[PDB]
Amino acid sequence: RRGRPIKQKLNPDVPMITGQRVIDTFFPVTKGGAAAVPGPFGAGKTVVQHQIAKWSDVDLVVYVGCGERGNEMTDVVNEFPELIDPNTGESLMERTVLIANTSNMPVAAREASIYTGITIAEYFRDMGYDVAIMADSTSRWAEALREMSGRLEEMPGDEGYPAYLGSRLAEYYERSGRVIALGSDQREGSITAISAVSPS
Amino acid sequence: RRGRPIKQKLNPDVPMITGQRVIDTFFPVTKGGAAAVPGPFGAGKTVVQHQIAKWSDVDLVVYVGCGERGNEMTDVVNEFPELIDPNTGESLMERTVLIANTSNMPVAAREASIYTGITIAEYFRDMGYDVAIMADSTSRWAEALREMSGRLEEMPGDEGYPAYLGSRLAEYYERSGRVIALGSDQREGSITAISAVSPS
Amino acid sequence: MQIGKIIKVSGPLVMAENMSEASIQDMCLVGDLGVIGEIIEMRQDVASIQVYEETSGIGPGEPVRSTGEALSVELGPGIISQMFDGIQRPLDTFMEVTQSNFLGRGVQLPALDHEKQWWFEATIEEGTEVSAGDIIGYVDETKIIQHKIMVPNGIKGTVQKIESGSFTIDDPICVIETEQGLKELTMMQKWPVRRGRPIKQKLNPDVPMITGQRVIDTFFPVTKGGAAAVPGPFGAGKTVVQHQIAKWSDVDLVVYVGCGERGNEMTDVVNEFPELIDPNTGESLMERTVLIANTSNMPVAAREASIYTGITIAEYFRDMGYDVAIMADSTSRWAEALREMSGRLEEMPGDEGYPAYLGSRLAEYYERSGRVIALGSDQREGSITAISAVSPSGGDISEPVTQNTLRVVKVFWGLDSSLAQKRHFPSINWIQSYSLYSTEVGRYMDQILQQDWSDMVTEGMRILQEEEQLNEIVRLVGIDSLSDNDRLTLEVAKSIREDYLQQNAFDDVDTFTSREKQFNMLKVILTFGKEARKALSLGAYFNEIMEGTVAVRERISRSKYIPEEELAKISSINEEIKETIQLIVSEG
Amino acid sequence: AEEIEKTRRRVNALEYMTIPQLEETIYYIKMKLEENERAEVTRLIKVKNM
Amino acid sequence: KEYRTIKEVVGPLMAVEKVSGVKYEELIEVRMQNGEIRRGQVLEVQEDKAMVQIFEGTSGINLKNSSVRFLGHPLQLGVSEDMIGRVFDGLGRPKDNGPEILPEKYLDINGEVINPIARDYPDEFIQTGISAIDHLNTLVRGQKLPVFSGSGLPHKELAAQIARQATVLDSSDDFAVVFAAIGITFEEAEFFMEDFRQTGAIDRSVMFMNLANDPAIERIATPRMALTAAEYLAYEKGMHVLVIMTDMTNYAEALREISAARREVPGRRGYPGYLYTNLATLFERAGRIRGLKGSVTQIPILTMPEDDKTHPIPDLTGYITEGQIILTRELYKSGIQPPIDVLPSLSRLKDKGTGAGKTREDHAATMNQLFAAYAQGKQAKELAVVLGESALSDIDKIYAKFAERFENEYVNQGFYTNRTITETLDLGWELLAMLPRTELKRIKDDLLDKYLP
Amino acid sequence: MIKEYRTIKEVVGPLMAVEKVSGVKYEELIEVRMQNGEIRRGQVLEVQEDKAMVQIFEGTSGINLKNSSVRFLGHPLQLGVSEDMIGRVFDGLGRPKDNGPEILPEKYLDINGEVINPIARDYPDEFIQTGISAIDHLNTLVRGQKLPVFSGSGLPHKELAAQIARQATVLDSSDDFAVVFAAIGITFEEAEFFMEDFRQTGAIDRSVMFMNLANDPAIERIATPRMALTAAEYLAYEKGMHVLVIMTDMTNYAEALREISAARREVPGRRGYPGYLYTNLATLFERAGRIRGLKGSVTQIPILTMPEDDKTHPIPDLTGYITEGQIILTRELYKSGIQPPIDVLPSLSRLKDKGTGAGKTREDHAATMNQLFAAYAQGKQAKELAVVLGESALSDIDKIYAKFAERFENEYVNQGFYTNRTITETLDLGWELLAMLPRTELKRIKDDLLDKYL
Ligand SMILES: Nc1ncnc2c1ncn2[C@@H]1O[C@H](COP(=O)(O)OP(=O)(O)O)[C@@H](O)[C@H]1O
Ligand SMILES: Nc1ncnc2c1ncn2[C@@H]1O[C@H](COP(=O)(O)OP(=O)(O)O)[C@@H](O)[C@H]1O
Ligand SMILES: Nc1ncnc2c1ncn2[C@@H]1O[C@H](COP(=O)(O)OP(=O)(O)O)[C@@H](O)[C@H]1O
Ligand SMILES: [Mg+2]
Ligand SMILES: [Mg+2]
Ligand SMILES: [Mg+2]
Repeated sequence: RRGRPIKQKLNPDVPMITGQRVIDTFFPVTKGGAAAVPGPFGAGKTVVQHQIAKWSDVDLVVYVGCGERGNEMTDVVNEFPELIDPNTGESLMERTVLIANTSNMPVAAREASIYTGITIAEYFRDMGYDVAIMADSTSRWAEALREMSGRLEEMPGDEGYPAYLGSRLAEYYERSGRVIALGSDQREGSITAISAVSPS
Repeated sequence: RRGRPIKQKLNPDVPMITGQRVIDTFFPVTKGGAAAVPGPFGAGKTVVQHQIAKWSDVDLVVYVGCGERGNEMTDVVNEFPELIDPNTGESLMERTVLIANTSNMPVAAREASIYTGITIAEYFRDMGYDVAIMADSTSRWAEALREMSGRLEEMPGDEGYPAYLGSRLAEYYERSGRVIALGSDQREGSITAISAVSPS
Repeated sequence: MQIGKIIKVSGPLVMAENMSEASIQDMCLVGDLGVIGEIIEMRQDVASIQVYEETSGIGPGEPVRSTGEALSVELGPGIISQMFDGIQRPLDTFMEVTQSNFLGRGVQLPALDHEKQWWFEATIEEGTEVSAGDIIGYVDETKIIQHKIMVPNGIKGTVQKIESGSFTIDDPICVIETEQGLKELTMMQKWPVRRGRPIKQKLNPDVPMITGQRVIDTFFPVTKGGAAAVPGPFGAGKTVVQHQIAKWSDVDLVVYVGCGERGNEMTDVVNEFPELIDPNTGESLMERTVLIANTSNMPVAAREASIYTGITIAEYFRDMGYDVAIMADSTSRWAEALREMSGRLEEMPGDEGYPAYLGSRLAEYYERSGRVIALGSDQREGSITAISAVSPSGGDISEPVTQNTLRVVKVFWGLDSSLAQKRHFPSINWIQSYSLYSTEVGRYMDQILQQDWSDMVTEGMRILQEEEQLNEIVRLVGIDSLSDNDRLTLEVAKSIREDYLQQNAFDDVDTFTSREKQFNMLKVILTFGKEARKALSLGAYFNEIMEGTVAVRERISRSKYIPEEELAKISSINEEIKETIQLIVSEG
Repeated sequence: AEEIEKTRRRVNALEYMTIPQLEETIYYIKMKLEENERAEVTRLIKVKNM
Repeated sequence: KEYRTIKEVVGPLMAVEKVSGVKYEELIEVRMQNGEIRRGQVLEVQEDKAMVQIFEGTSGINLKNSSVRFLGHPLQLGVSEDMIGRVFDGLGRPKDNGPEILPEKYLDINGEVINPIARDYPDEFIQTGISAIDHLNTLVRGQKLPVFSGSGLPHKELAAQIARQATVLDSSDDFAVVFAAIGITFEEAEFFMEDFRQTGAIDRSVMFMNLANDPAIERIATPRMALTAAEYLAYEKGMHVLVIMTDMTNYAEALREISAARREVPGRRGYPGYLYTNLATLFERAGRIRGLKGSVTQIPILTMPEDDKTHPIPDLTGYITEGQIILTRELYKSGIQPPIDVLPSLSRLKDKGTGAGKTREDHAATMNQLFAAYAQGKQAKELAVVLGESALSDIDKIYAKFAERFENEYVNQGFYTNRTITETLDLGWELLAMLPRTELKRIKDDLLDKYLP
Repeated sequence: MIKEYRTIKEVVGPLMAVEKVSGVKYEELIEVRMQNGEIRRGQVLEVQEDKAMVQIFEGTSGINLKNSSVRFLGHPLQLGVSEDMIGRVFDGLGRPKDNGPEILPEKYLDINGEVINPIARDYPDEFIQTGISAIDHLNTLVRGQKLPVFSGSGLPHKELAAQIARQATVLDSSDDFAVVFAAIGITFEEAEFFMEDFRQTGAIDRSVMFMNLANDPAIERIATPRMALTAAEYLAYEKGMHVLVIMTDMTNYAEALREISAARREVPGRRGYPGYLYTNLATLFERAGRIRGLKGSVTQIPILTMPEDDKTHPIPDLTGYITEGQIILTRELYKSGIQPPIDVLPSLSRLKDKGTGAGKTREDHAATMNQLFAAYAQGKQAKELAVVLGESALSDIDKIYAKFAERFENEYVNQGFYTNRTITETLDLGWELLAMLPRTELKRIKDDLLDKYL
């Protein structure tokens, strides 16, 4: 829950490659940029995030399954070793880090899954790697906060969500971005945050 | 509040001749079935139920005046004796039981009217008779639950109504139906529920 | 006096012990700064107080003192041409004492000038019978407005001394002994803002107030002592209407209330009013105007009590015998104060956040307006005409404020947004709007002019309603078949809309048209429709008239700008119409 | 003539079917949102007392 | 039983401790420190504590130098038949410079529910003097027939007109009127009060005038005192009483304000959940009773907000009353007075009001033909002006002329024109005289040769 | 007078309780010394007898109740005011980030400020050249006005804000002009965008910046606008400068207001936002204008985003009730390539009539304005007739209007975010587009103006 220290936060210049036409052409995302994928159930948010996680020209990907289907996590560990891309003709599994927290898994562990994944992404950014962090979904994180806020009998903000929902989201994204890592080498790592929102 | 015991419940497949053309032809209700009559003021909810109360081919009729007009209860006790059952050729009042709790009568007492009515119907049902009960109106009953809820400082559900509203109703419409009554001879009786709903 | 001790401060919520002999709804002074507040609720010894100013730097231990009464205004000389605010704090006297262009906290000073000398000339003989509301003498605070010092309410009987001289509002100008005691009478009487001043009897307003606004005075008139409301969106033109009515109303006094307005709009009333010369007197409008100004960032209770302090002062001069007109703009931002204040009182919210007593507080305001006979054996008549301008979020009059307002007001001037653009001003919708005085006003003016004015107004409207019916016929089907007569009704209605309903408040002669002019203008338009339909039958086709009446309809269209002292020219238009359609009747 | 038919028929559809359904739906949802907000706010009032 | 034990004051509410022997809905009297007296009622009593709401609010009250006195009785009304020709306020206090009344007895204004089996069905006819009402939507003794209106509409004139034209064909003096004004402006009240004075209708009526600025609780108590007086005159003195009440919308808003003050959870559209039952405790107080001469008839007049009939106040009123009389802007614009739309309006008990002995033989027959023709006649009138002109098979064209004539000659009578049921029926035939004989199928051939010109 | 207590009773989420206190006032600044020595700042949100409810800005994580202490500073939020603030970048709480030396303050002022006496406020009487034709000509910004910009997420309201700050000026050179720029809830990238663009153009030397990020404490977010205005009222009403305040984003500010609201366990609230949202916006918006007999002025251009772009949202709706007009950004325009995407039809300036006319701008300013607005209105109208009936059905006059509306968008309002136009350049460009019209359609204007200006 504490962001790894940097030396300087930079402006993302280089466009990431997703392989998806509508994204790469009309709504592109840079390395260190932040993107959200809001939509109802069946929209295709999860598919898009897998698609980016498979064809991103970043060095490492980090997929966080926050309060989502367990099969979708099982799906990743199955095919990723079989798929060959993008460099050295090696497995996608040897460039990914998975953090699984299903919907029926305890609620409090949802917020942890988000904060653990971004910290790992911060860790590999410090050695000068372009890393992509997938959040699926940041709504369950908020739902977890809402459910816990009720049990503590706090005064909510809107739709049951705690009023500090705004500030806590701001913390997560400002931990991403292209930065110059601490040290003498002054390497450049980048955290591209591809988040998903599930609006009621 | 406790439904009278039965040996077995049976699926109603015998239609109930009301004399109402639109009903008997296109939207019929079986002996033991349940029908809801929701509509605005001046629609004919009361008239329909009266028509059912008058000319139906059932053994007994239990009419419940739940939070409605007093004139409509005076109208019944006067007219019904002067009317003749199109089958038995005798007065309608010789087969009907009236229960009246008008809108200006005690609010909490209009919940009891519903349960008082259905219990009498179950009683004659166990005799092997085909009974029919009219609820006018069930909306008023729901208001009594809502008002009593507010006095109890209960957590509001939908439109102010308590969360157990759907439960109470579902339990009420399950007390009707074609049954095999208790006894060695295993006789069969039934209750046909006609309920008027008055949505705003 | 009694002091108390703060024990809790959470935002505007302040609780204080030893508030034992304080009362409910008492104005009190919280903390060392002494910021104003009000006692909302009282639980045994502890009183919960809602502070109306910023509570930063205030905490437990600090003293709290009640003023000893509810929110009240000072009624006496030094009140006219003065610019108070919601709690009747003089803004000019403010600048002198604080030596600043800003408003600090805990800085409070008397409304009127107690140090000022006013000449008093008694009109009562000593030993004469007096009661509440009777006049003992007067002060010429200004011409025209003669400030009449009336006997305070609840005071009766004996009159031992009275004399004329240069006194102040503090010095005893009179002494009256009673069963209660022998008290000094001053030139000032305090009065609770919320509660209205009593009267002998309330009468029904039957005398229409001249506004100079054609659409109002003719079709939707307002009697003196009546009640009117102006609902509309942004740029509708309510503020213009308020200014127009404030300028040209045949009333003795004007009370302009700015409930919660933008500062840049508030300065206009501040500066333009002294620059506005008065009707036949020749002085500033401000010298017959009392101003209550409140910006948006002012204390919420100042923005809430605004209209009530105004109606209170209005009652005061009403009791003298003056016909008062109180201007309220805007009331939507007055009610915005209510919504905010009630939220802090943690009450059960009414419709869309507003208090459940919203319609009750509105009713308690508009009811305090009307033609009355004030207390006193003179049985003199006074009146208060309330003109409020409401501002719905998007012009939707389904607003809780507008709906509750239309329940008590008798005159409704609804401003269409579709008329706002295309520059149809005043944008008052002539179909949705109405007047509950229209019938009586029409028969009053049937005597002041001895003409079938009520018949003309009725025919004028009949033409307009028919137009709407004809309008949908045009839509659903097409412009044909015109039937000549129906297409003429459209042209007459178009003439009414453009040559009568529309008037520029910024034009130097169209900003005001008297009854004299209003009559002749309407008569010309109506007689055009009369003579055309009558010649249409035997026997002319529609655009034959339209071709021969080109220049004469231009004169009708320009009748608006015809000077008052040249009123005969409008009458000349009327009989030009009769000759021109016979000019082509023979031969056509 | 077919274009006049189509236009006229579309016009009749716009006035009798499309817009009235639209106005009535914009009224239902608007009131529905206004109701649920009153419900949630009312619920929040009781919670604050706890 | 006077106590100076006021513990708490919050808003209009007040808590009094160390009390005993007090009851629910018990009327109280709070004497303030300045001597001013304020009335109130018990909302709730628990332990030694008593929660009361003051009528005139709680402003300026010093809890420690003020005392509370419990009267040991609910809000009552001192009734007498000397009330005839007297103007009272919402709480039964004189408003006409008249001598205070010596009550023959006091009555709880809540009254009691008429036993459904003791109740007698509404019968016989009340002549309101208005063709649109008396003929098509007949009013009956003991019926609940309300008038649905809107702002700017002439329900005010319609109210006063009926009140001064209302009579029965019974006898000279056994009919009375109880006019209840609720939360209306003073101008509206003075209009009523003096129109009663001018026409002399005051001599047979009792008035309860409550204004918009009067406290909310006095606004909700007004109709209950009106019905209490009405029930006394009708059931104890055997009179046919007609009760006029307006505005019901003001009543609902007053009930709305009181509900929120008591921290009660609101129902649909911010109105109390018990809005139905509360309104029902007023309207159901009307009807005839077996063995008792006289009756209570109610005409509740209300304004429909945004002209929305689905609004809680009209919709719930419709769920209680036996029909309605609807005023429309479309007719008021046309200059129709009274602007009564006979299509969405209806009377349920008109069956008991019409018929030989009550009204003449063709009452029931003519209303069917007039209504049916008007339904077909208006659409004929409407389709003519929109589509085409004077091309309506020459049968709808005469229906169009019938509809317009029906609106301007039959319905539009004026607010100061009394139309007896005789004059109405005769006028109805003259309107049916336009049409060919084939159109009037609803009427048998016998009546036609007896009345039709 | 130290007032430091090791007394700490409770920590519930963001809030912290402290007993045995005295002399502690409402909204008083505090500092908490933790067991590891880590020092965090906070503020009193509620104080009752022998107790105090405070909220720690930087969170409460790691805080041990038994080994920690809380010191009361005995003063609310204040600003070290000075004239040396110009050319420097301050944060939410007026602390430097430009790595420069902290300022020796003339004095300290509360950030709440005082309410301007309405009888002391003067007319807003003259022009402010923003360099935007859509603004300077049709929706004029007068000196002392409060003219907000209505935008949405995705719309270029940051390029517009940056463009105004550089190009804004008074055309009398005998008046010191300054720009107070407040960033609220702003992400680092667009926060950097402002800071770098303020330096590359040398706008910093004329301006004072207040940068607050989204991840920074919500109390700082609330304090940021009041920090910017306190400076603005000093530079103007004490140092006699013409100050232009730019604030963005105002939606971010409102969200923080909601966050502190539920922290005090207050209840919503229209669409989630607290019931006092109106005043809370008024308390920082109404702090502008011109004061009588006082050189200098305060002018505000607050920029907010519309949630899903509807003007019925509380933030745009209530803002319109406090400000005189608004500038509306449209997604339709932006998608088509018009920069800046200013929709002229629904945008308004109520105080434009006073900032124009001879001596302020040219004589033809009001005539060209009304004509362009009308021609464009009927121009856009003629276009939607050409899509239903085809260009063949349009009259020759309407076809010109149709072509007018097109070029009015592509040339007149489509300046570009890096294209500064003077008031004269704008006016004459208006005539070039009015020359497009037939002479018979130009009879509306005074023939005096037609002759002198093309
Ligand atoms: N880019 C795509 N290509 C093909 N099919 C898709 C795509 N996106 C979604 N789908 C289909 O839609 C369904 C929704 O997928 P998913 O991402 O799980 O929805 P969401 O995550 O939005 O709830 C998938 O089962 C898939 O079959
Ligand atoms: N089947 C029917 N035949 C004839 N008239 C009817 C019929 N149903 C209803 N009506 C008319 O409609 C009115 C409404 O009757 P009622 O049943 O009391 O309405 P609801 O119960 O829907 O409030 C009655 O007064 C009656 O005149
Ligand atoms: N009667 C009128 N005559 C001429 N112009 C008017 C009139 N009423 C309004 N306007 C114009 O409409 C604009 C709106 O003015 P204002 O009264 O402030 O509207 P609102 O009060 O609705 O904000 C003004 O700038 C004015 O030029
Ligand atoms: Mg998914
Ligand atoms: Mg019914
Ligand atoms: Mg205005």
